[PDB]
Amino acid sequence: RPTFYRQELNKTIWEVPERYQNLSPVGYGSVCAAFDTKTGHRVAVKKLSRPFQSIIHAKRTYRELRLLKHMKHENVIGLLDVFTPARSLEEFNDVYLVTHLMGADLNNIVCQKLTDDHVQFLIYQILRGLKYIHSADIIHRDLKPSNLAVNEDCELKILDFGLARHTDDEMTGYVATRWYRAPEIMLNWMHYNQTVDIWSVGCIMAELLTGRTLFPGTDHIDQLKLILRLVGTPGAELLKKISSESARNYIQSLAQMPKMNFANVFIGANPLAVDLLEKMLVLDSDKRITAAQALAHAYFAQYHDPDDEPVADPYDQSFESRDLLIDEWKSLTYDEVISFVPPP
Ligand SMILES: N#CCC(=O)N1CCC(Cc2ccccc2)CC1
Ligand SMILES: [Cl-]
Ligand SMILES: [Cl-]
Ligand SMILES: [Cl-]
Ligand SMILES: [Cl-]
Ligand SMILES: [Cl-]
Ligand SMILES: [Mg+2]
Repeated sequence: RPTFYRQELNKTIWEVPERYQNLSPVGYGSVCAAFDTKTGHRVAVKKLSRPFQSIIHAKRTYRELRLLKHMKHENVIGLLDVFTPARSLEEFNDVYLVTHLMGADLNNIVCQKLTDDHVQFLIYQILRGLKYIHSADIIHRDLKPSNLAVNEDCELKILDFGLARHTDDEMTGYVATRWYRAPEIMLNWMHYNQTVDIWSVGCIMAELLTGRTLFPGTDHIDQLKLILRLVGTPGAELLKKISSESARNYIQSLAQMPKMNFANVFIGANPLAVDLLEKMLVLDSDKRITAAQALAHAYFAQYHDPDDEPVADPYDQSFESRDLLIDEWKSLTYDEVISFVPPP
């Protein structure tokens, strides 16, 4: 057990191992930047807020820790350390998580339009991380520019996985929290799968090429109209797959529209980028290109290396179907904290 020291930082008591120095607030939980004397990295340290205050909150704490312990990929957020000052389960109350310090997201780098070579490299890295995530049967569910960390060398990491249901008010109105969401999940058309993340990549790619949000709807229905104007109204094949009869009825109330010509929307763009966008932004989620397929698309010929695009170890999510008490979720979390093995 390392030696811990205490300090108060913006109305919060922090107790951390001596290896972490020069703590400075940067902003669920509270987050500080620090210097890790063991590895030489600048790191981000997150102290969880009220991790075991309800059943829902205890299960969410366990969910996040299981996920972060599993993700080991250059283009995905990973765990450098996890610790608690408690010396036993009976006194266990706080959880701290440590990862690399990531001070900028895709927004801060990019209302701006990038060169085609930058777009190739950034989207390639998102898809390389997604092939890894999807290989473990994980769905991110909330891909958007603010959830993509980028550094000075244009290197990218995916973070802030969907860990809980978003509130109804969070998704209301003219908000970027909804603009990158696949239509089938935005309107609850059907049981969704990993293809929802590819829709989000297409929205992000279009915005990097044009400098403009692709579907900036003022509400759910205005956004659906923007989407159907570009990709066309559904035919009977897709309508049958929409399980809600009321959502089916609404769609059939709309005047039919053909798919638009994407070369006349993304004027001047690389024709290979135009082709890839057509394969991502397909209304029927069964027919969208997968991450593994997209990495082999000719747009990425300068970066694609099939021997350097790894998959993940399998990931057991059976706990999601389990109903447990607060103290049981808390004891599972304690076990995962003390069994952590740091990376090389
Ligand atoms: N500067 C700044 C922000 C920053 O460095 N990033 C965004 C916030 C996350 C928080 C976090 C920490 C540990 C485990 C999971 C999540 C860290 C990376
Ligand atoms: Cl230490
Ligand atoms: Cl990381
Ligand atoms: Cl504690
Ligand atoms: Cl965003
Ligand atoms: Cl597992
Ligand atoms: Mg975020």
